Formats: sequence, C-alpha cells, structure tokens
Amino acid sequence: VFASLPGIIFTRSQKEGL
Repeated sequence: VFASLPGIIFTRSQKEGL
C-alpha cells in the first residue's frame, strides 16, 4: 500500500528486508 502511495517507501524496504 505504502509503495503505491506517495508516502515514504520505508515499509516497502522492510517487506523485502533491509
């Protein structure tokens, strides 16, 4: 969800790892 939104992609990084 975060990835799609303009918000920070921090969460996305966690999903994959670091």
